[PDB]
Amino acid sequence: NAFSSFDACRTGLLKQQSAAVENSLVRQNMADVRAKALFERRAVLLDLVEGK
Amino acid sequence: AASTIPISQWPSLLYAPPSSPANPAVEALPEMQFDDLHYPRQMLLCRGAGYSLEQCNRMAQPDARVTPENPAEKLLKEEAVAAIACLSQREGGKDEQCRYYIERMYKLANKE
Amino acid sequence: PFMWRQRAYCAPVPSAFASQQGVRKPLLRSNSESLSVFSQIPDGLLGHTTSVTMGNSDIFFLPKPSNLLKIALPAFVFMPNLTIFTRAFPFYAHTSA
Amino acid sequence: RLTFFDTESVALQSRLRYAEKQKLFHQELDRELAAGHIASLVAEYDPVATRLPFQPMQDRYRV
Repeated sequence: NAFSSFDACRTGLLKQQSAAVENSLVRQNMADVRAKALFERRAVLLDLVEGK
Repeated sequence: AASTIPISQWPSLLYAPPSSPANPAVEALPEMQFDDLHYPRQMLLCRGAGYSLEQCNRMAQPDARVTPENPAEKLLKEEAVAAIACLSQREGGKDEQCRYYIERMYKLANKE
Repeated sequence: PFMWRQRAYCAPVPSAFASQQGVRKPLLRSNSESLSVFSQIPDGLLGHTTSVTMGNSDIFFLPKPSNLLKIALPAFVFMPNLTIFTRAFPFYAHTSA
Repeated sequence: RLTFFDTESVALQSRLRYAEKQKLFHQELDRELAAGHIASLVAEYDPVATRLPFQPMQDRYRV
């Protein structure tokens, strides 16, 4: 009756760790893709920029 | 008369406060509880058992480990209902209109 | 073990967060060791420091010229005479002559 | 004196052994507490941040 609760809390922690890794990966990849797109936008705007 | 309580005496002030016209139950101040971990713990345990979020939310229940209930609410039930009737009729007991019921309750609870 | 960022006395020393250093010295040390005397210093000569004794220095000598004096001098009574009226001493000790 | 008229040496030796036990106990306890303080940081540790952009994650950082 006690080992059940212990195992439950245990598996909960494991699930937390897995979910944290997955969510962090997704967030990281989204941010990097956004940064790359911003970089290309800057590149085209520097091709269009005008002055000296 | 009421002198300053230094910072070192505050832990005793929290569980043995000075006298007021509206005191708490000092004997029950160590029994006041309200768990901020109740629902997180419940969810963690159920998700570890293997349930889904919907099942956990359906099985969730509010904490029973809270501050205990006043026994006066079960012992002085009729007196309290009568006092509340008097208050509702007489505008909150202005100019001493529910003194009868309040004094009966006070005597019943205190006994000199 | 409950409030780590608020209890700094029970926390590791800043040399422990640094990840760089026969027998080597330990890598992990607490600040709570400051509450002990012989944590880092040794216990050498611990029980032998109250044994270094030095004698006193007073000399009990004073010349006693009585040829200078021709009168007696008063003297204190230090204890009651128990050689006389021994049996009655508890019964008359409280009175004043 | 030392051969026939001393118990202080034995008593002090016993007391110093007691002191050694006490010292080592306190040392180990303090070390455990500091270790718990450091263990509280494993929750803050994020091994995904070690990942380089557009690269796979390494099992070296305890996936």
